[PDB]
Amino acid sequence: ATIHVDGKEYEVNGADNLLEACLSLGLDIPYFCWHPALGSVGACRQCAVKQYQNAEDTRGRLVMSCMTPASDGTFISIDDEEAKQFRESVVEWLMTNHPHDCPVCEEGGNCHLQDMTVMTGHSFRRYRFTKRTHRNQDLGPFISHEMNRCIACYRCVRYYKDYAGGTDLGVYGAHDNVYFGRPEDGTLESEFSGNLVEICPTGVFTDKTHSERYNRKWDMQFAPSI
Amino acid sequence: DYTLTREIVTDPLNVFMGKLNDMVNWGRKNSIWPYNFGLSCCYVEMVTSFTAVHDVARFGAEVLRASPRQADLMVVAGTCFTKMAPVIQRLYDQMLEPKWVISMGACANSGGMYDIYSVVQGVDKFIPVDVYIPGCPPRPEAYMQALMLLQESIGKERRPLSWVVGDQGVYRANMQSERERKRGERIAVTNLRTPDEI
Amino acid sequence: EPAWQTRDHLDDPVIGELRNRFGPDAFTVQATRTGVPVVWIKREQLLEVGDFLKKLPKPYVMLFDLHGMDERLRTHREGLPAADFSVFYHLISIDRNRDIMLKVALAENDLHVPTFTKLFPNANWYERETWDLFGITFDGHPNLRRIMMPQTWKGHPLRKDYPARATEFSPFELTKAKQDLEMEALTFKPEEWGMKRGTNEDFMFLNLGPNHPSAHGAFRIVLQLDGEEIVDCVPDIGYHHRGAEKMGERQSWHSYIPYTDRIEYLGGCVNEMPYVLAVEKLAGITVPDRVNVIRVMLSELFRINSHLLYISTFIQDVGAMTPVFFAFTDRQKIYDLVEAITGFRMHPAWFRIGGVAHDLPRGWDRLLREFLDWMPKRLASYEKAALQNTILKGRSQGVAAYGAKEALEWGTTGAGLRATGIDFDVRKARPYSGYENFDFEIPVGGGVSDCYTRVMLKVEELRQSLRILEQCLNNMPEGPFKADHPLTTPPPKERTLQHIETLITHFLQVSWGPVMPANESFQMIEATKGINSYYLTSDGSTMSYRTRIRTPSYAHLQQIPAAIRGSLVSDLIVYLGSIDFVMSDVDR
Amino acid sequence: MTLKELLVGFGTQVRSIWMIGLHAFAKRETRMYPEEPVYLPPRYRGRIVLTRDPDGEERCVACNLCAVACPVGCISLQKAETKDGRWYPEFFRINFSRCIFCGLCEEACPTTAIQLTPDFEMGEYKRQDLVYEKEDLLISGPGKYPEYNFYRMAGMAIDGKDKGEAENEAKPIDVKSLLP
Ligand code: SF4
Ligand code: SF4
Ligand code: SF4
Ligand code: SF4
Ligand code: SF4
Ligand code: FES
Repeated sequence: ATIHVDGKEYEVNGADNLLEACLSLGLDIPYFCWHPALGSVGACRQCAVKQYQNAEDTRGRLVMSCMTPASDGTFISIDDEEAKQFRESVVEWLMTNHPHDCPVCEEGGNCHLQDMTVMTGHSFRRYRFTKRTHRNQDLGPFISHEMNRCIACYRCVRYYKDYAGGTDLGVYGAHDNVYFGRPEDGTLESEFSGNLVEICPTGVFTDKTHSERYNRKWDMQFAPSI
Repeated sequence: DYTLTREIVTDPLNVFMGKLNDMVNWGRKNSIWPYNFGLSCCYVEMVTSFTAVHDVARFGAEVLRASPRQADLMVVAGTCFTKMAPVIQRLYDQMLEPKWVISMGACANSGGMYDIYSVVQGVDKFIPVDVYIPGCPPRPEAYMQALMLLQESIGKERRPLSWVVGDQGVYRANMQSERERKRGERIAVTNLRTPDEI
Repeated sequence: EPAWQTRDHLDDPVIGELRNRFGPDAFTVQATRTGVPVVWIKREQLLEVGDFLKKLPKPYVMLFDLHGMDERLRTHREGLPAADFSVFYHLISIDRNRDIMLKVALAENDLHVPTFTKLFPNANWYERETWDLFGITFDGHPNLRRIMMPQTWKGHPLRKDYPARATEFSPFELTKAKQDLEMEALTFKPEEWGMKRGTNEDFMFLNLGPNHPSAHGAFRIVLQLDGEEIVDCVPDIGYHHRGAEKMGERQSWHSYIPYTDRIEYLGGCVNEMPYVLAVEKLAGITVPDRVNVIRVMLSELFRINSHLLYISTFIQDVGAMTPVFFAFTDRQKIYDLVEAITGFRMHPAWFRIGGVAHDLPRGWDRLLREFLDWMPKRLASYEKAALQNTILKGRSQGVAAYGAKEALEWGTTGAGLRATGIDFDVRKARPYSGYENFDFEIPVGGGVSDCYTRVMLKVEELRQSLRILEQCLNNMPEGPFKADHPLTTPPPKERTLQHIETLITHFLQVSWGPVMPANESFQMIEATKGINSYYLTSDGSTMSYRTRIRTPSYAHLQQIPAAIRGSLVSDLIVYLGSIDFVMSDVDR
Repeated sequence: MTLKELLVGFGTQVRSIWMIGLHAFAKRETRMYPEEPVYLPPRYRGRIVLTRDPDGEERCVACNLCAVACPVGCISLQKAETKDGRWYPEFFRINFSRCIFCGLCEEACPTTAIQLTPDFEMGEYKRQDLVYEKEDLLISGPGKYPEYNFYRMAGMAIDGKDKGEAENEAKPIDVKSLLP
């Protein structure tokens, strides 16, 4: 397939959506709800690009790059002013209720939400009202739960139920009181519940065994092991 | 408690040679001539201490001999570069006993911010240091405070009076550290002036 | 169009002249944020292009800079020729008030360029430093030895595969190096240093260093002497090398600012300004007016401090040891104001990407008013005490004089270049930091640069800096001390302390570092001792891919042999006192 | 040389002698340390301390931003947690033989715990005693920032401050609540 991003022509795979095609080209589009292993649902509304009907077109339309196929002869723009404004607005809407928690949160320095807040360029707060608050649950000895940091990107439920086949983690509640967790306090029964700490782009699910002796990612000495 | 150089020993101090030792130490500590050794910005603050606004001349440390033979104290004030390290060691060897060393600044202490391929990480890697001053640069009054610390360090050390009579080893007092001595008053600090005023 | 916008500078007439002379396919024009046209020239046409630029109707007369870059780890090289290494030549045309950056691409195996010294004599030390730090050989160089590292040094430190951090110390290396320090006087060969016909047997060799009894730093000069007459001399530098560029490749854009302080340690904020300006060019930040006036205030205060210390040290080197005490009291007044504003005396580390670390403290205008009332009487007292003395005039007038041609061909800037009659100050020709809103004069000389002419020009520059400080005190805008940009590092502290998006920006900027997009930026400013410049190459990361600091004391120390040839040792001492150099500026 | 030059030189030497004597007849400009205490501005960058909140607990949440913002790497700390869930440093040490007193750690602190104080008298006999542990840093009061409390802003629940009790936070709403 042939696509044109910001006036530059690229050859991609036509069976892919525009988000994974543009991320494979090295282009940067912010995203929360999409995962390569989980597919596209169009939930977080973060990956908005501006699509044009043809080569000569000035109006365009904000489309969802994870929900849009990278068909042949596509014309999109990432650095369009309206697209950038909407992506910053989506980050701002996510940050209206986010707790002032980065120093005492185990996802600090490893947080996808931090990376995409910085990458959209949103650093000024004009929201002056209250932030919603959630109680936490005990999820067992391995996963630490902090529902205040949730952005309702639905990655946890999608992975844990649709992918990993687990049955004890779900989404509850309503409009802006959506709660992601177990129906009651208890250990997460799945044998692959540890991948929630990497699936969750925020610090809702964290490695508790790491949290006992916590250090940030920049302070780690890493090796590739088996 | 003392330390030997020729070993952790005790205080060996009739009464006449005791008064002689106190008089010799008093004369040594009240007349200390630093060696004029310019390395880096810490020497700029050293000569700022040398001027009239701070008056290092009050302590009798203003003669500033240009030859290492006539100097008793080496103030290593600057970065210890790899090219300049043999020069520092040769100038230290040219000095004569008794000799003391004051490291001025984080570079002379440990290499400071310059953990780099061409900097020796501290002057204590090759010459012994008597007093250390943190700072980058330490202010001139901090250098004078280090001079006072060296003065009370000298004032109770024991050295031979003559080269033909007595023990020729040098005693250095294991002094109580300034950190543990000042911890009693430093921790009790509760309020400081806000940084929005002059 | 903002000043930080990426421009290819194809409308520059130098591009059209080069296209007409060499052809449209002879070179590649690169779009940068340096503000100058960057032209990639083939290696075999480098001397032809240099000669063509030298013989222009308004020629490029000064080789401003010459160094190298390791391009092997540079991922974003779109629109660039294939290069393992590159050598860049920054040339300034004063008549056009323009500059051009030529770039030569070299493969990893064929690391040799023709020498540039037959066109510009400052290319001697520039190519020696390029060979020392990058291993690039210059064919036709008279003596290509290491200038920063010792001769018995393995590897080239500014290469990407060289480890930046300090190796383990060994007393064996120190002891053997003491042995070569011992036999250096005995086994001295003038052929190693480029001298000829050493020991006729009417010449003796004199070594001044390594430690001088002065505040300009520690370095050596070896002199060929007939009695008291100097015939040949080369300076031995590199004794103050701190690896500041290599440190710039291993610090973030924010954490490198204290290292920019200690380049010229009598400069402080004057050294901080070009770095933060070039980083703001990379970040696309236009700072507000209050930031501009605050930075101008601190730069002029530190310029007055450096000029006072320079005049005091020159007077002391002449022989009068009295006025240095009073002028250090004046420096204490300046340090009182600087301590009040920035919290530190000599290395404030106060300029930030997008602004300054804090707002001005309540009561800064009082201290500034007392300092401005205190200064002029003390300045007149120092003038009448020493700079109008006949003994000082006899010691300083006519000593190590050079004209406009010698200053142009050796890259001399600052007081010497203006003493040669050339009116070139960066604060007026290529203004920065809102210097167009200040009314001040640029003192120039009669056409011959003596010691006395340079010292009096520095006194006039101190007077003009006092005028700029008066304008800063009288007219200061009320507003933000930081920019409204997302890349302002760090963000304002109160919004960090109570807003979560600002806390996120602060968290990721102080920990991993701010992400500058891949571009090349250049800022050239008028420092306290000449013309300073920062050339920053970003690969898109949170650290600098390449930090290149051009300092004027390098050019002054390289002009030392060409001006003192045929003079006495006391003339050399007066000349060294009248340059206004620091060894940290030379060796960096 | 010219006789006029000699007369001018003698006159300017006499002028130099007279003005040096007038400087001798002037007032001293010496600050007499240590009898006269050195005036330091409130934001002077001297000895580093760790501070406390108005409630009296230590302000450091062991977030490791000061240690990474240090261009010298002379801060080393480890995070520990109490039973109620508040973060604190298990140890906190600073190599003051390496610290350049640049103030980047105070600038990077999101709780205003680490601060640089007007204190320069820090000389030491041994370099091992320039490593200041947590007992040498933590002071009994807030320091230069007298009223900031990070845990009043954080959403993380600690002792004495439950969920929804922070600034600009609503009370938690159960998903089982009857209200729409
Ligand atoms: S989840 Fe991310 S944005 Fe939220 S407090 Fe943790 S590090 Fe900060
Ligand atoms: S808990 Fe994490 S993975 Fe689940 S919706 Fe919230 S932010 Fe997404
Ligand atoms: S410690 Fe700082 S002020 Fe002292 S020599 Fe080193 S860089 Fe200069
Ligand atoms: S003042 Fe600077 S050098 Fe010292 S601990 Fe803080 S960040 Fe590190
Ligand atoms: S930045 Fe402040 S709160 Fe964070 S670890 Fe350092 S002193 Fe503690
Ligand atoms: S990533 Fe496309 S809407 Fe979430």
